[PDB]
Amino acid sequence: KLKQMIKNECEKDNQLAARLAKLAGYEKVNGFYKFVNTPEKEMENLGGLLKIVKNLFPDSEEQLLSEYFLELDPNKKCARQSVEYSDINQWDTLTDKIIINLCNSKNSTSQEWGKVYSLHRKLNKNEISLNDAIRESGKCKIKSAEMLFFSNAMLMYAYLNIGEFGLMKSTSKLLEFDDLPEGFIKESFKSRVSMLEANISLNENSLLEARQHSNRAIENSNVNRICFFAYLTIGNTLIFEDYDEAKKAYIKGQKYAKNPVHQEMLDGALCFLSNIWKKENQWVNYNSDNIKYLQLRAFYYINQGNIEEATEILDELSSRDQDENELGFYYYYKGLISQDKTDYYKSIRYFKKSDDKYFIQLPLLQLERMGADLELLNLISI
Amino acid sequence: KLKQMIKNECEKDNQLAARLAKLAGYEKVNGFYKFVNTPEKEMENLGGLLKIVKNLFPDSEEQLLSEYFLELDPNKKCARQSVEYSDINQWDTLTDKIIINLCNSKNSTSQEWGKVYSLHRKLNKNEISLNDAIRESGKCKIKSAEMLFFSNAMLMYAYLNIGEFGLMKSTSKLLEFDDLPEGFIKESFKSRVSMLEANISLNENSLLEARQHSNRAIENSNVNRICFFAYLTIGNTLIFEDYDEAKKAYIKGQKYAKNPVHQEMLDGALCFLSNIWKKENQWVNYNSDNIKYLQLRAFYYINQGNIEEATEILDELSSRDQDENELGFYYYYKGLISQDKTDYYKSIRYFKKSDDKYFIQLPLLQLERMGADLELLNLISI
Repeated sequence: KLKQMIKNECEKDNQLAARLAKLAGYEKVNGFYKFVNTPEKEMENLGGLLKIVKNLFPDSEEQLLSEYFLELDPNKKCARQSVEYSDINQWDTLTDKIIINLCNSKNSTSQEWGKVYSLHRKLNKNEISLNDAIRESGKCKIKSAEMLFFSNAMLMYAYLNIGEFGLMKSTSKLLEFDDLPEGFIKESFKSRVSMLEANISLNENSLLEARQHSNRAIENSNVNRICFFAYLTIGNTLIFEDYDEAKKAYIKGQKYAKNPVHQEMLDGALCFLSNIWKKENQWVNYNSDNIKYLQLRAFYYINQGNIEEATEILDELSSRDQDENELGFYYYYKGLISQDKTDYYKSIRYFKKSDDKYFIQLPLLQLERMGADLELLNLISI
Repeated sequence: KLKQMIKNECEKDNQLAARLAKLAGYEKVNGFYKFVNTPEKEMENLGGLLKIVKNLFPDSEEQLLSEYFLELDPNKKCARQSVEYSDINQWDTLTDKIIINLCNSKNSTSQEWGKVYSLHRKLNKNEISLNDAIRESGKCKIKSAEMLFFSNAMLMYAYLNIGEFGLMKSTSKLLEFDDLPEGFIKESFKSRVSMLEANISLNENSLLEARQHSNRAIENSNVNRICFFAYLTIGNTLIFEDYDEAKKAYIKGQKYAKNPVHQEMLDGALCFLSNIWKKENQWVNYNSDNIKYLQLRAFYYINQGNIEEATEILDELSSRDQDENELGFYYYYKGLISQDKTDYYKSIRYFKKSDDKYFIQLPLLQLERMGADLELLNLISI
């Protein structure tokens, strides 16, 4: 039991027991041990316990909490908190198990949370239509403020998945945080919306706004996923300004990457950065046929003059299903090889079609080096 | 009563009765008369009545039919046809009355039509949110193909009002025209969606597609508003290509401009077109100081050589509340006078802020003749 494991760690270190008891709000370690040893069905709120678990077992919280959450009473608030914490961490297996428990519950609020998060997950897997999710959300007769919030906030992820940034923005304008009571759920939702708006701002080349939202997410959250994508976003906002500061933010994201997917995203960010600034690149991915990491490897080859290998990778990519943004990068690299302006023109057209107001400067800058009118280039960028 | 009015026109002219019988789809005049003598409560299908009324009393069509539609049996097909005809003509009062009659009907299909059109009108009046309309449409028990079509098509209007052209597109991908039988309803829906698709094509600056959608709408509609705006769209797409073809489209739109607003739009379009191609045409005088009329006045002065009076009009407009698009035109004309590239840059920026991918050609064309790089200018236009 997680309860006894917390006490056993604290009994071996008096200062650790005192600081963790103080973090949970206790002056005496005995009341703290009683709190953490509360039977799972009798737990009232997860917030403090989640703080203790994250402080004590940072590398094993998914497993311990995977066992702990499944013992909560599905009819009560702790289980709903558990589904939100599980989903924000992207613990999909646990999240779906908890969703089943919440749906099979006798309590209407738990059933409502289970149905809304079930719709959220079906949208994540593209197993339901967005309008079908709106209608099904209408059939749930959503009563609680939280779910009234989340049944709308969840739409932002799908709109992001289809690149409908406008409908993201409008959706976020309907989110009234004042309708939410203070506590764990409201802070979690705050971190979510902070990250979403951070990526919205970065996509519009509003760097200060993106940094604001990212920093606020870091300040309100200790969830590894949130902080990882926050430092990833900050570093992304620094790509064309300062190599050392961008790299420093990226590296700050390292301690928050807990799976190889986020690790390869971070390595890819540093690989793109060092390719951009022609710095020492330790992050070339040689064990991937992912479109983006193949693109980054071809970029590295181009910088090192290995044009045949880069052109081989790009030839393989031409038969892959690259989306329009990936095609903007793709024709940027083809232009780096060919030095033909039409490739930079096509790169620009694909960055425009993907509504990317940030990385479109890649070909533009290259057009600027080749002696293009800087005013015309500035008109193209917007 | 509309029945006797038709017979009175045909009473003394057997040839008129024969061509009206042909127009209504009857081989023999006596079938036409039996149709026209049908009591409103006994009407099953509007058939050729709409063509007859439009041909005999085009200038009273709204009034007469308003008394006629309200006497129809709400349980029958001609009532649903009537709600569509009234709404596509934008006879809002009549439309809402028919919607009340359809909702209070005892026929399941009529109730469904009344509910769907009620949601559509609530969306027109901004009395319901888009997601609320999606949900309530989920509650409307929609079974008929037509309404299954219209419940989706009506969303395209709402998405158009918020400038969400992507969702528009996706929504139009869900329309099953094959589920609609031939007849008035399918023709009307085709005109609706064709105009909407024309708006999508204009937003993406797809001129050929815009023209083809406009032609489809023309082929499926005899409503003056739809045909007028379709020909206006065609002429607008032909402005920078062929003077004679654009003018031919506008002139075709002349016969459908029955209210002074449309007529003023068309005269302004012809004047603008002659100004673009620097052809001497005589000014149609209106009693207005609206922004676009004064802008046309300054343009005509610029082309006629009266540069000082054009500067006077532009000085007058500088104190007026010019829109961002209108500011694009404004600084375009100021560029024509000043020959300063900065005026054309401001015009470009205001056309981009107003999301105008078409008339942004005005400063671009001027920058091109001043020796600007053409491909860069093409990149500015997208």
